[PDB]
Amino acid sequence: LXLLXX
Repeated sequence: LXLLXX
């Protein structure tokens, strides 16, 4: 998710 994993 963007700048957090997926």
